[PDB]
Amino acid sequence: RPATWEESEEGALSKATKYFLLAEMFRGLYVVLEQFFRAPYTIYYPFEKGPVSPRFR
Amino acid sequence: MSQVEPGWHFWLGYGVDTAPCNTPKEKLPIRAYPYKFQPNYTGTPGAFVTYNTLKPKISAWEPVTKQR
Repeated sequence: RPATWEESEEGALSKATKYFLLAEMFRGLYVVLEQFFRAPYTIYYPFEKGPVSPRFR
Repeated sequence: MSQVEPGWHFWLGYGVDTAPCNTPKEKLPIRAYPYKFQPNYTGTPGAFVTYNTLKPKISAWEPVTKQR
């Protein structure tokens, strides 16, 4: 059976701090901020070609 | 991209490790004619035109008259 509100380990203050301070939103924000500081994948096409296997047609 | 030579085109695209300067003469194909290298001429007046490689399928009669 799904738990009621009273049988929860989190306090109301602890849960609602995550509510009004947007916790997991900031976590997902920090993910793509980490991605700002890494190496892109783009190759420059008429100067650099992508993969070739000999089987290609 | 069409201006790069065929044996080099496979190397720039990471098909072969050894460039066509450093391949042996065994992997050089033997030919009996000279090489030309036309890149691509689309829009240029030297574009390819297609045509019939063979003559029409059923011939007609070339007329000769006869004095009876």
